Amino acid sequence: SSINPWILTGFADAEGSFILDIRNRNNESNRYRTSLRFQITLHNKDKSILENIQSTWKVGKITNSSDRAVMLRVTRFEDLKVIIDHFEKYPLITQKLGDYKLFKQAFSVMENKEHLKENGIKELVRIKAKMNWGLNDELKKAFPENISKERPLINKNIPNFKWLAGFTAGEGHFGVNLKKVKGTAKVYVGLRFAISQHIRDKNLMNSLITYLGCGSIREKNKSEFRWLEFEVTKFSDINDKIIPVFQENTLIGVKLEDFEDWCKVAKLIEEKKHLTESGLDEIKKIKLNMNKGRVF
DNA sequence: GGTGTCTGCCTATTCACCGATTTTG
DNA sequence: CAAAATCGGTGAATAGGCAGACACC
Ligand SMILES: [Ca+2]
Ligand SMILES: [Ca+2]
Repeated sequence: SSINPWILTGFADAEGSFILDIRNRNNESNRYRTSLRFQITLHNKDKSILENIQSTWKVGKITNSSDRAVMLRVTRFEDLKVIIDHFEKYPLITQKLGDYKLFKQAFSVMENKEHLKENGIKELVRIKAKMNWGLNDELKKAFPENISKERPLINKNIPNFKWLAGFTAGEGHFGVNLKKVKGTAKVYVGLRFAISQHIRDKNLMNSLITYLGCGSIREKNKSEFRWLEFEVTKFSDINDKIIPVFQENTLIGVKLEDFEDWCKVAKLIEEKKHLTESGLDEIKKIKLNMNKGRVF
């Protein structure tokens, strides 16, 4: 019930969020309410993860995000110390670290209770401007000053495989590809491991090829949006390098079940039963019940 | 009677996921 | 030939967010 600290950090870099909110109290101008919060949104299927986090930090409350999503939110200021203490001993790796540093800075402003002053609000506004989506339209109208939006870029290395397990449990992918040969009935099995991330962490993505000794970064795109995908398709790399890593460092959530099914198919290929008409039908049945196909 | 804490509810997109074709040893 | 590399997607679980009730200093 108490997830490993480095697995938790890796998952946080994938799903976590450090939020600084600045709003008007009772729709009154020149009177701003400021508050900090940490939150992680997951599908209802992985609500157990959020509860495991809730047992590790002993803070936060889980509520419904939507009809298919729950979210763990830490809104108590005193409880935010638990979050800060954690990420000081197990630091973030992605560009979210920059958000955390800005998050901690706002914490100090609020801890000194300077957020109840004019100059304190002006400081938090400048902090929020570099956090996440930055200042909204209404906030930008209230503070038309040329505030710096940019932040110092984060360039860190993977601390350990325990972090990687948490990060992969969040953004990894274990897929089975049935390359159906056209003009025939024969189908070949290819295993597919993937880790997707925005282009803003390109440096960290490229390090995956070295840290795992395999795979290649694929620059993918949708409309005008772009991201990267670390992909391993060679069975030797998957069976000898990829799989043993996540056998050592266990995954969390429903994706663990996909990995277990993923290894079950790997064993069949390892025994060359994937070429068997019987073994392929078995693979076809396993594939149908993993990932998006999994309904139970 | 102000501020902090909590929750219902929302939107844009960064993901996870997908089948298939072409290249290579 | 079978595997590996490569292509070309896209629905949605995300990653942040908006607004206000209200317990409490
Ligand atoms: Ca992410
Ligand atoms: Ca995820």
